[PDB]
Amino acid sequence: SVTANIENVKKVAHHIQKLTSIVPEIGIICGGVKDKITIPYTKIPNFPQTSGNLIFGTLSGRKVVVMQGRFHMYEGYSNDTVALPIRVMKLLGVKILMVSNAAGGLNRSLKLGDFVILKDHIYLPGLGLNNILVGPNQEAFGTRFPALSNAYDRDLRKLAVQVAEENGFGNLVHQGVYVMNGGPCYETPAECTMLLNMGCDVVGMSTIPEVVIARHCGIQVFAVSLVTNISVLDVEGAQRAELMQSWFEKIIEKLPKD
Amino acid sequence: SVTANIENVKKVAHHIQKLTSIVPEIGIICGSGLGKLADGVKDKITIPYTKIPNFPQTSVVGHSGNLIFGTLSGRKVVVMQGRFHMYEGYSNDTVALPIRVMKLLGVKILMVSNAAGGLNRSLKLGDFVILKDHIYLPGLGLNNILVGPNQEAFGTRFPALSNAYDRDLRKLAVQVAEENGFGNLVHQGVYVMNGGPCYETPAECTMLLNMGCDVVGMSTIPEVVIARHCGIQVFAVSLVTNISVLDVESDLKPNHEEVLATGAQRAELMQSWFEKIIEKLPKD
Amino acid sequence: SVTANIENVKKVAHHIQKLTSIVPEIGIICGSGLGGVKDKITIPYTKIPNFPQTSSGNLIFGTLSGRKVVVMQGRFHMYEGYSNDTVALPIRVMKLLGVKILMVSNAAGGLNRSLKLGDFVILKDHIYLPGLGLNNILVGPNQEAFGTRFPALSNAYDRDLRKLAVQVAEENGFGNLVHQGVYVMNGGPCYETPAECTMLLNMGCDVVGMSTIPEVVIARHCGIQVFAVSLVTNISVLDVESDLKPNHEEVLATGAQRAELMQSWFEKIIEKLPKD
Ligand SMILES: Nc1nc2c(ncn2[C@@H]2O[C@H](CO)[C@@H](O)[C@H]2O)c(=O)[nH]1
Ligand SMILES: Nc1nc2c(ncn2[C@@H]2O[C@H](CO)[C@@H](O)[C@H]2O)c(=O)[nH]1
Repeated sequence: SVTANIENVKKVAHHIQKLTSIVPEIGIICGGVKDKITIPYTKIPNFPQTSGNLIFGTLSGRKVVVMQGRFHMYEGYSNDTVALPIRVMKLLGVKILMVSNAAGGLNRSLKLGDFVILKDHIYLPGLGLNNILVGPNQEAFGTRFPALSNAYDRDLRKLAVQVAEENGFGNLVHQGVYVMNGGPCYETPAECTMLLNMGCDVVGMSTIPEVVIARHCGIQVFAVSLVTNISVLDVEGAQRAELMQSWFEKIIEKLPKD
Repeated sequence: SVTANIENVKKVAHHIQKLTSIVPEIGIICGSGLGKLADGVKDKITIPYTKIPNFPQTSVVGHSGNLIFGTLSGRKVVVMQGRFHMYEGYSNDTVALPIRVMKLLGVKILMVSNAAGGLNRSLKLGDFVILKDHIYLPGLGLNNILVGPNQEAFGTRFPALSNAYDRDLRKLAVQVAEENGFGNLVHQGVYVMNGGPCYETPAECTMLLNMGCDVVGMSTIPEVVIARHCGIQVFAVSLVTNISVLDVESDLKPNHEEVLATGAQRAELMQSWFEKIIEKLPKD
Repeated sequence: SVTANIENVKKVAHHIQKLTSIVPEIGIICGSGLGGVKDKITIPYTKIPNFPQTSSGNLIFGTLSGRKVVVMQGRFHMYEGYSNDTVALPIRVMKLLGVKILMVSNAAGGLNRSLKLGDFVILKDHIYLPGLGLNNILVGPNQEAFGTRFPALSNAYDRDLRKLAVQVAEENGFGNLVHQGVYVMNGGPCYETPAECTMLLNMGCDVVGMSTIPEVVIARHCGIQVFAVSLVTNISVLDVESDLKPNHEEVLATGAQRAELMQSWFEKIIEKLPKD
């Protein structure tokens, strides 16, 4: 709807900056914060509309902005719509984006409730000409052809694992390749088999577009899938929510800080 | 086009119900090989798409597709004569609307045929590949027919495609084929949709075959998705209208004429098969 | 964007034919490694009504290796947001202008592990990921004046042109740089992730790029013979642990470094094309 260029994103971010003094260093999109300011999307002009909230505050002694209310491609949201919040985070000061999502577990060693830290992704829609970055490149935010090298910051993944390991739930944590199915259908057994064989570990309908935008504008990304279902290969969340929440809090606690 | 939402679909459904007393229990999407089936419907009421306000318009070189009501083996059917292929540029709503209309009309089972290239090397020209599953390549991209606000009136936001190709219908179809002595023509496999309208390159065919795809076509899955989304049971058969070329060195090439020819040649048998499956469908 | 139908294409072709009497038999789409034509007129896209606009881009007519050529300087990439019609029109204009053979280069990532930087990979086939996923440039009403509703893509990359290309490279001392392979299109504009590259490699892809296939599909649709070469402007990184990453500036540098060789090759290829 509203082109996610520097002028429009600057407008939304400037507005939000009147609504709050909190300069978030960490962006959090969830698939508890202290001294919080809850800004409903409805309150934000030219900001995408789900009802969703942008929660600012402090988490493990860090300034965070939480996105409550997500914009999925399968809902029909445009590239710009989905990009805009992430680029706003950029202008607001977000240096690190932490994302959780629900995913089907393709990898046969995954179990319900497992955490699969994304170490890489296969952006099926992206490969198929539905990349969120298709269209004029917004040069203010990033380069025309972003590399997705170390897209899922290895250091953040290392830290997340350590945090999980140190807190006794290291057994739950895997790292894997997330493949995006544009959705909104769940994957057929044939699709899951194909996806597994493509070297995919978990499959979901979200996240990648945000990650691409985040990486495009230089926001480090941390992303974890919660395996909320085990993919069926042949045709013949609430639980782990507070664990994952605790995990995100603890990781943030140990995030480096300027 | 017009949104395949409940209001518009009701309008269309109601328009249709003014034009026929036939409450279809079975919807049939005339793909390759079914042209003759359409013609065999007893006591037809033929409703050109052009006579249905807000119904999607499609033509065969100028001639409007038709909705065909009547019976087939003693069962009330609506035959879609004229499908809306995504490669023609039809919208998700256009493709979805007729299936959702079928839902409101009383369709419980959707039978669809299509023409497909045989990726699976054991397939022969003229084989019937009952779809037991599919790989919705456009769907995996961001071109799933359900992309956009979900029409809650018709189904859930995230439909599972578990048993999309009803195993019981598949079993029945196989049994009917077996009983009638053409079981040997009958296979089951995975259909992968290539948005098209280009036939697959050999590299694409090799890739698709390695993905576990048995047949490849440009249709059907979106209809199936819409069908499943609204709880219509689906039976789908691919007619192997060509053997996919996996080798770039080959001089053989897919051409629609031969596809039509295989459809024409197998149409009688497929009609018979469908008619006989229909007669054995459970209940009434 | 104007529909790439016969009427609109004709109009464009005609306005162009006002600006030049060079009837091109060879269309060249410059990608990496291209960018010599003699007796040339440079027609900026800006001077051509309804012709797509890109940065201006030029339609260059003239003589190359004795043959009438039209060189498309300024390409239309799907990742830029260009429509099918926009990408198709110029190829269809070429067709009307008289083009028989389309020679196209591009920059691509080297997936095939035997590939080296600056290698040439003649496309012998492709995987049109956007095309499989309903983003085929031909989606929409078929333009019957140009081609059939369901084009086959067999011999899409003319085996004879490929043979000639390889022979020309061989005898001109650089056959060692020349491979043939499968090109996969990534809609882009992101470079592939390591997981994507690994998947693409495993799909049987040798090189990956964000271009070419749409034009090739349109060229084949209207019966233009196609020769296409990927310059391996970067070795795809399959390892997520690796520090190595693609870099457009390096991609550009590699292309330019090979441009002269690519030019020579294309020229010597055009040199050996059958003259009727
Ligand atoms: N993709 C693909 N579609 C086919 C093939 N054979 C028949 N078809 C179908 O039949 C028409 C083209 O012949 C299209 O509508 C396709 O859905 C094939 O080999 N590959
Ligand atoms: N998809 C893809 N395109 C590349 C690669 N290297 C060079 N290119 C091409 O060069 C430009 C970006 O470098 C795009 O237009 C691509 O088509 C690569 O590794 N992957």
